[PDB]
Amino acid sequence: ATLLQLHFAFNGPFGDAMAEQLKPLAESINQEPGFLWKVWTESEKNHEAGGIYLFTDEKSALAYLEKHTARLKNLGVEEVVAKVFDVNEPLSQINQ
Amino acid sequence: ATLLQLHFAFNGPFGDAMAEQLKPLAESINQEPGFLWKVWTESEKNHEAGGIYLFTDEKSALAYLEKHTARLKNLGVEEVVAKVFDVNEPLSQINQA
Repeated sequence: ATLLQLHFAFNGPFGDAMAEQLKPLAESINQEPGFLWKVWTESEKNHEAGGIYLFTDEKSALAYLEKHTARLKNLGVEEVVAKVFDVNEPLSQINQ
Repeated sequence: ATLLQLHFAFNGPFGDAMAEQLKPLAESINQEPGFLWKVWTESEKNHEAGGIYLFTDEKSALAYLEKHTARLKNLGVEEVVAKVFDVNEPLSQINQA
């Protein structure tokens, strides 16, 4: 299983205002191939936002990453800091 | 809830070898204050490793981050790339399913 972790500068709405504006966005992710779960990341004080995605395979993740970067440009996000890793299942199992 | 997102350079064991080797370390983490869960991340190809932790709050997260960054020096991890974020609970649930 691959874990996609990315964040970017963001001035946009935070907290509940963000949950409202980006609700359609969130729902569209559940329709992405190989998508397992995402934890939405945000930081008002540092003007950043992002997310931790978990895909079944690296190919599903890279595909999403490429697409979502293009998409993020419409929110005016010019640079996307991302990292794609493999998940060590045995250890992750121990930690919940 | 706070989310600690971190990773660093790494040559150490990977795959099952890492699972075997670091197993002690994993269960000692379930004992950390404010700790909820962790996803161990690794990339042998790029020689990197790290983890995604979810604590009950900033204080818990930062205290662990200070503790961990120090002991990581023993495995020869000079510097660590970290980020502390707040989680948007509503949206996360739409995608936690």
